[PDB]
Amino acid sequence: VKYAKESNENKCCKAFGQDLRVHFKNTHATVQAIKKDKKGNPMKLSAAKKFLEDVMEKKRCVPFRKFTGCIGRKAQAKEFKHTQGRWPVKSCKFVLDLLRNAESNAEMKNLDVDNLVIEHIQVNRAPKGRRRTYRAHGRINPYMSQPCHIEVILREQE
RNA sequence: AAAUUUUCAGCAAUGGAUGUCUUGGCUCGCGCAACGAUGAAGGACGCAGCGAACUGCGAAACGCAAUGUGAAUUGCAGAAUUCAGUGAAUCAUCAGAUUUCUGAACGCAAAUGGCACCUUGGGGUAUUCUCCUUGGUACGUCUGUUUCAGUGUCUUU
Repeated sequence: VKYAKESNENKCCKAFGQDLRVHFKNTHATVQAIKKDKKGNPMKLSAAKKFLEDVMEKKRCVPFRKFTGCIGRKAQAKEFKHTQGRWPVKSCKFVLDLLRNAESNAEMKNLDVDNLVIEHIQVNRAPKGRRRTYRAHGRINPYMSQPCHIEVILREQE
């Protein structure tokens, strides 16, 4: 529902997550790992499934580039030339569920599921959730959720 | 050189400004005189075929009678008759009725459907018994009525 991009289609497919109950800043990190390989090329879908299942096992890890403060330094992030990293599990679930739906949309358009490539994943922030936290002295403080919107667009390579 | 930070643009997000609306407000002017012991205003509790509220109404309960208009109401249901009609309507009008429990509130009361007595008509060893049932019994005050009280002023049998 209003994507950011739009292959003349035929050769491309898309999926949208309207308002998921996950952390925005953690989904932002997963999505930046999925988007490209170690070279500048766009990453294959079979690779990004095989990645996100391994991040749930805590064997591969997600590098946190943008939102750093204060994430503990792990050896698995040497993979990305970057000291900080982390295994955001619930974030990997919703992104796997979206790519699962994005491959399902490709199966109607009849193209190779084996040759698919991630053209464009993006996370937007979503409207906030309201809750109450009670402070000493009778003060009341907001506690708030940050759900996010996830676009995915795929296509064939060659 | 990536990454990060900052800047500029494009697309997306977040947010509800600007613009255009408006059965509402505000102000001025002009008419009218109509609450209540024949129970007012206000309160409480109910009532719709399927409603919580808001409007309406009171066990006749989003209404009944009458009159006018003359075919709907509507979210769904049903009713179809109500269709050249002594008649559809969340219609208009409104002169006839209903109008629970309250409240000035009135038998005593009251965080109580509490506690009395009189009374009508009927229901079950009885004039005194219990029961259902109809309507009563507050305060002040005027005119009249009836019954009284006072070695108040007088006659007197």
